Amino acid sequence: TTYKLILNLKQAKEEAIKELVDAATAEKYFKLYANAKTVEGVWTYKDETKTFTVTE
Repeated sequence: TTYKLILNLKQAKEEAIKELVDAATAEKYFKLYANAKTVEGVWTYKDETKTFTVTE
């Protein structure tokens, strides 16, 4: 399923979309992205269509 992730920094809005199979793996990829691309703060997941929200 298509996984969506959006990061909201203090001065850098970054958002993208990545397809995966499950959330466990998504969390692996999605988290690795938010942790590498930007910072990893709060984590709000959406059960509407596999969406990940993290800001710091």
